[PDB]
Amino acid sequence: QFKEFLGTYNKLTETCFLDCVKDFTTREVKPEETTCSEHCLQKYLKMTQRISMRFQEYHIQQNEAL
Amino acid sequence: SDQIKQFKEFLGTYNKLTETCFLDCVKDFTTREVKPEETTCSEHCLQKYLKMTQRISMRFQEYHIQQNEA
Amino acid sequence: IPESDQIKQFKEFLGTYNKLTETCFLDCVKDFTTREVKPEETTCSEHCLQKYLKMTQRISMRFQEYHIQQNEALAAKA
Amino acid sequence: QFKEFLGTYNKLTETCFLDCVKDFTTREVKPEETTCSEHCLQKYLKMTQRISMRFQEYHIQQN
Amino acid sequence: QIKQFKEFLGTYNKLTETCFLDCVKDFTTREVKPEETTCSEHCLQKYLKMTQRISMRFQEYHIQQN
Amino acid sequence: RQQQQQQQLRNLRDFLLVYNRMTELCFQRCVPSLHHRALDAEEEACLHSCAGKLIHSNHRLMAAYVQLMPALVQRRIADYEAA
Amino acid sequence: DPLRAQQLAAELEVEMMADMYNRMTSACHRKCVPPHYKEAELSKGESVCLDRCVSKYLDIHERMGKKLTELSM
Amino acid sequence: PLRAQQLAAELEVEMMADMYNRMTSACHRKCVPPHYKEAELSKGESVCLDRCVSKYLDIHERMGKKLTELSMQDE
Amino acid sequence: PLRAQQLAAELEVEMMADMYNRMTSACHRKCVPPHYKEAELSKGESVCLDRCVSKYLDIHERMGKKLTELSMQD
Amino acid sequence: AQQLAAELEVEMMADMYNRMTSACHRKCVPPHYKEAELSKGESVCLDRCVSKYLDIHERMGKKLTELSMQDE
Amino acid sequence: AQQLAAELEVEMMADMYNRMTSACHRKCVPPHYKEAELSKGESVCLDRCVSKYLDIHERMGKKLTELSMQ
Amino acid sequence: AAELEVEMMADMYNRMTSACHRKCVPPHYKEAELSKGESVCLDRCVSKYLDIHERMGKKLTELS
Amino acid sequence: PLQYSLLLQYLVGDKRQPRLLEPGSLGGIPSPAKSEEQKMIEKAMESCAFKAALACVGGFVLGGAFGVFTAGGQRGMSYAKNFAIVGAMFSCTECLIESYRGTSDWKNSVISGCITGGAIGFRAGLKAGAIGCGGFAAFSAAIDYYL
Amino acid sequence: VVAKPGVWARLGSWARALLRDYAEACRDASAEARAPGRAAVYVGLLGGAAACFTLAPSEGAFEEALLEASGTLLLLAPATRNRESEAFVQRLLWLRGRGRLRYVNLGLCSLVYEAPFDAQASLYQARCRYLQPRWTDFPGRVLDVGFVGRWWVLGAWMRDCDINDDEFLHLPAHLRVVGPQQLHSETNERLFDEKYKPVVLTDDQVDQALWEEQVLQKEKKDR
Amino acid sequence: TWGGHWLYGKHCDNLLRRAACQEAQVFGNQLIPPNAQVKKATVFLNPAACKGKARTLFEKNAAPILHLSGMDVTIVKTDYEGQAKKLLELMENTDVIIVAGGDGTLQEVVTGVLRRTDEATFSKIPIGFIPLGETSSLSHTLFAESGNKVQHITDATLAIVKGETVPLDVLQIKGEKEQPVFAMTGLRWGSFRDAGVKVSKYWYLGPLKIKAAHFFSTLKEWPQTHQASISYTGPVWKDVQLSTIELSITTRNNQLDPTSKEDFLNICIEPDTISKGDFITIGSRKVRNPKLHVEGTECLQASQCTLLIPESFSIDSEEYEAMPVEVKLLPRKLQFFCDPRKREQ
Ligand SMILES: CCCCCCCC/C=C\CCCCCCCC(=O)O[C@H](COC(=O)CCCCCCC/C=C/CCCCCCCC)COP(=O)(O)OCCN
Repeated sequence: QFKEFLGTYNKLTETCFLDCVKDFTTREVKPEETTCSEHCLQKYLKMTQRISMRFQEYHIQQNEAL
Repeated sequence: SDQIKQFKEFLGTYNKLTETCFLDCVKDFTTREVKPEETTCSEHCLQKYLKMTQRISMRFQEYHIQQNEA
Repeated sequence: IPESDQIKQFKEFLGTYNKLTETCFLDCVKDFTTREVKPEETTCSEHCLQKYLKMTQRISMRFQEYHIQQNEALAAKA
Repeated sequence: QFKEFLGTYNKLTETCFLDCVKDFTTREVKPEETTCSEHCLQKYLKMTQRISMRFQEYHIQQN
Repeated sequence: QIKQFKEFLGTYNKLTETCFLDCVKDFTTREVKPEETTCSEHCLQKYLKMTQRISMRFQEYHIQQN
Repeated sequence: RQQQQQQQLRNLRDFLLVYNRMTELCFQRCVPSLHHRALDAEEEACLHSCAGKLIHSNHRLMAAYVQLMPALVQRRIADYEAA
Repeated sequence: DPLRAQQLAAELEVEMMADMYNRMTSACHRKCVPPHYKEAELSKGESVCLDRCVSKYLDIHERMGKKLTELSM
Repeated sequence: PLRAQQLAAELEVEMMADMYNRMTSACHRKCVPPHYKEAELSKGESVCLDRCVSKYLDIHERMGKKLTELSMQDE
Repeated sequence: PLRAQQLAAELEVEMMADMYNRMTSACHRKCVPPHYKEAELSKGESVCLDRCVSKYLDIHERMGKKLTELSMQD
Repeated sequence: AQQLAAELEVEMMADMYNRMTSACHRKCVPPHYKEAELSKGESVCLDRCVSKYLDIHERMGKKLTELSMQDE
Repeated sequence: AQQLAAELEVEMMADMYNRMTSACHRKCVPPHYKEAELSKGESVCLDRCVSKYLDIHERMGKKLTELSMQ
Repeated sequence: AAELEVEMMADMYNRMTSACHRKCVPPHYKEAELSKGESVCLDRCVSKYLDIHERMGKKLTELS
Repeated sequence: PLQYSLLLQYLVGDKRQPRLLEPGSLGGIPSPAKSEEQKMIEKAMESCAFKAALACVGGFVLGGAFGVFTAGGQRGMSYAKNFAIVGAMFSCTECLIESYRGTSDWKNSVISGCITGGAIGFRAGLKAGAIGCGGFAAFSAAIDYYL
Repeated sequence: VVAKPGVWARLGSWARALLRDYAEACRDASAEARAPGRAAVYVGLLGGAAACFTLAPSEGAFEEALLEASGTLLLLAPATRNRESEAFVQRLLWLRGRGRLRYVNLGLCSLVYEAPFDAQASLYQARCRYLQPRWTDFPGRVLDVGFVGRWWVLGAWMRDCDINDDEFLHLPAHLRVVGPQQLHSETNERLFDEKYKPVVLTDDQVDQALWEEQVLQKEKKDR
Repeated sequence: TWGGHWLYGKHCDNLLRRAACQEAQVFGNQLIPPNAQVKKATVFLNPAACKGKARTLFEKNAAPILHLSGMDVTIVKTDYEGQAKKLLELMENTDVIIVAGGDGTLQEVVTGVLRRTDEATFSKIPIGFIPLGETSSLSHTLFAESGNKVQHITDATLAIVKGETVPLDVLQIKGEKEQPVFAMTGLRWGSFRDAGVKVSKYWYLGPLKIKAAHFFSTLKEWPQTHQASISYTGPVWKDVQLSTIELSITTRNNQLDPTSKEDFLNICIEPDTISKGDFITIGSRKVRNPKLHVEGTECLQASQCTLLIPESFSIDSEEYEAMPVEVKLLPRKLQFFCDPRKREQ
């Protein structure tokens, strides 16, 4: 669990950074970067939630067909 | 004598298979020969029905034993 | 003992008699507006009967032909 | 001696799936995607076999 | 020991692939060309400088942080 | 006694036959789609209805049949006597 | 000899009568108590057919008896 | 007496066989199509059969009970 | 395998009777609609049976072969 | 023994979960990141990616255990 | 067994470190290799990479712990 | 230690596998088996990969 | 040990031996004992060659009576032979159609009627059959309700 | 014998006349070909015959299609099943449990309508000619039609069974469009792969001047 | 232009049939226990009642509505009249009775019923009426006035299902020798009766028969007057001898529906001065509306009377041999079925 949590937390920083940084002349980030950081998070999380839901559904189904 | 009645049940279900697969997938009453496109149904229907019956019996015994313990 | 050999035939005749009455009744009778049996609803029954009998006859004839043919083939395989 | 096998299983599933199916219009796989899966399985297996052979071809000269 | 060897081996087998596919393009013969040997040398030096730089900056951050 | 035992045994037999037939029929026409593995209200209502209706039907038919049959068996034995 | 055989015939008659009762139930139900399944009590048109089907089935079970006693004399 | 219980058990067994031979045929016409293009049970069937059986027996017991009580209140 | 052949005789007569009944019912279901205007069988309904019997016995033998095959593969 | 098989299975399930996540994110979700909520078409594409991937996974596992004794 | 969690955490910190190294390498270390001389613009782009990645890392840790407790 | 080197070599093999997969064959998958133009893929991939691996371990042990 | 793979062979298999059965040992109603010389008689009576000949002679007599009625000769003979020809064609046609489809339904009659009408029209003129089909089809359709 | 030979000669003359008529018909067909309308007529007739040949039979086709769509719907979870489709199919299957379903095969089509009672019913409440449904209401009691091949309604309601638009109402209007470009996964792959691109450097001089001034500021603060 | 109206009428009649059958269905889908018993019925039908065009009319327009209403409806067919009388004498117990036809078969049935030697309980059996005849006398005081030909009969037979009831009075007239004879509306004796009788004989011309029956009956002789004596009584036995063209002894027509105090017969003695001219024009109307009287006639109220005629009259459109008779009223002796709207009145 904790491992899953930290792993997704590390993956998500990576993806969101790699996704929403297109200015590399400066030292500091503009608020748009914060807007991304806040949107990427919730979106990725809803995504992972739906995926886990469908996976658990399939799992109990396959466990119900023995 | 028990094995004998077992084989009798076997023959009974075999007649049942015959009739069922027949009624289900034998339609064109034009020629006197088994159409090649429906003599494969038979082959399928046979094992389909066998597996169906096995699954049914499995669930039936599972349920009856779930009851017997309680 | 030898009565059983014919008892079974008689009992099967009764069984098919009931099993056939049921069918002729299901197919012919369609008018429950009178406790009396209309004329159509009994000639239809007689026809159901005679047709079933003539069908069974043809069935047995063809089956016996098939069986003797297959048995001749088997005996010739020897 | 068995974990690597399931690793290859997962990896080749990922490869075949990612490289053929691109419609997502219907929930059920089309026959074309079944052909994809078959061909991808066969090709990846032949590739792995050849990889193993050419890799033992390194140990024959290294040992 | 091993607490510091894993990272070295990882660097090694990562630079292997990260440089094997930058300049090794022509596939007709069974031997490397000097354009690939010097290429790999530059890969080595540049990647090592890059990694040591990244580590130095990470430590600099951690210092300026606490 | 053994005669009465055989008779009550036969009665139990046809009773259970009716029970089986009733199960089969009420399930064949009060359970169209099985998507949930569990029985819901409307289907339980269909069951209550089918069962009560069928039992009442059977009572009525037994009454009428026991009214009539004696005449028919009497006709049967009379024709046999004539033969 | 014919006494014992006549007895067995009466036994078979009882069995036939039970079989016919069961088939009558089946048919007179399938034929005039159709599936609406909203009330457990019988309606009126039904309670009438249920009384007619019997007298209309027993006439056939007898006509057919005469006919088959003729043919399979 | 012994023969009585023997025959009672035999008859219960025969009735169980009847119910089995009715349940198989009822679930067949409700889960299995006549398609028979395949030759082995798919998922849809292997599920619908379990679900038909987990319902037919429920009905069986429910009707047994309601029927015995209805026949008792009748008389 | 001799007592086997005796048992075979017995089960053979029995199963043949059963199959005769099944075939009667099935050929009735398929080759004879419920009209019953006249007694004499129509022309088509007199050949449809000669076609049902054979299409049924061939089925029977095919199932027998396939079933022996599956059984030996226990 | 049993514990080893359990660890094997749970590990090979976590791996496929991660991989299916990566994929269905590769294929359905676009990288725009302007509204912190999913659309409908993509919330469908996700379910369909999962179903298809699982079907393929079972199918390939079967067709590959086939080639476990047939390759002997 | 909390020190076990702590060494897990430092392992995850190391994995994040390597991930970000690879990320910035792909981001602003073009695939030319014509000169092993690490360029100045890239020399500072690396600083920017690390700084921004760590800023986002801590912001996400904060916001996500807030989400979880929520 | 040496077993760690063994699993290291295993990971390196697993790595080169995908390293050459894309280089050799495109994502067409129209045919269910290798052509000849690609039958020379791997005897070249692995050869050059191992050459580079060794010549790189050389420069790595250099500083060691 | 029953060895199901072997009892099946003895029951259904080339290893089976000949069997001597009785007609009545199986089946509800024992088929009445029948002479082995009448079954071919019925086969001939039902075979639609006989029915086609019946239609031939019936249409012959019909055309004869029609020519007898219309005059009040020679035209009667032509009408008789023509009616006989068309009837012998129609009967055998519908018989073959039925024996093919196996079912007795109005489709057979309408098809045979359209066939005869189109054939006659084409013998006279192709454009004529295109309407003789529909004409005789409606005729043989209404004949069923008159039947 | 001479009379029989004469009759045979007359039959031969009639056969010759029939052959001449056939030749005239062939010439007329050639003239029609010289003048393509006849080709269009032949094409229309071939299409009609093809439709009649591959027409949808209820007994097998409808049973199979219904009993297969039911299976498809079983697997899905109650959270993802288009309510209307499930209801329509439960309807069609609650009738078929009874005998309410009827079927008819035309020459180019085939329908499936429902009756208010089964076919074995011999009541008078069902047989009365003055309670049966009116002619004009037949189309109002038809369910599924097979035009040429398979059934053209079952599929239509079974096309989007998985999607459930009930819980997608927490959204503005411009999130409900599900046009197909959003499912064919070709562009998304490109956009995802084009996330790691070597970034260009153009302002190195001014950027480094800013970094230098920044370290000078840091130095000033240290003092 | 002409056939279209015919088709439209057929359509509307089918519509009405369908609607009434729906209502009857509503009355038939009603629950009942199994031990309970159903309300039986017995139908007497004279096929040759209107013109022989009754069998079909009844089988079409009312039989359904009897079969849907949930009642064991046994149908009988009266070949001739004595058949009906004997049958009804040997009839068993039931719950209702129904009669399809003109007042003739109705009178025959009421005779067979109340003549029943041993039953004053049949007078409790609610009978029903169905006017298959072109014209009826009761229908005016028992049903809706009229719509089409079929709406009347439909509503009438539907009132039976409705399960209403109405007490009605009859009158018994005794032949000194012949068995008694009962009737609901009344008897008539004289010229107008002969006219109404002979109109059928003059079937060659439809327009003139409605008047020429009377016309030609005049050309035999105008003074078709006949005399007889009566001894009547009030609701003490005073006699009156008199000669007329026609005499009608009938029941009331208005106060049968509402409540009042008196229970009295109604009589109508006719003068004999009318001219042939006024005779034709008035008989032509009377044959279609026998309720009215010619003019200024005498209609005194009574309860019981007796007729002494010097050496053939009709009772509710049924011919009978004339003789001296004793006539008496039975008040509210029978129970019929009325539309509920009329019951409200
Ligand atoms: C525009 C005004 C002019 C009118 C012209 C006539 C048009 C006719 C169109 C059809 C009318 C609909 C009525 C159909 C018949 C109703 C009869 C009925 O009751 O239905 C079935 C009979 O079944 C049928 O045969 C159905 C009728 C199918 C009609 C087929 C005609 C084909 C015409 C297709 C029209 C499409 C229009 C498109 C034009 C295309 C041209 C390029 C009864 O079955 P039962 O066994 O009684 O079961 C009920 C138990 N309670």
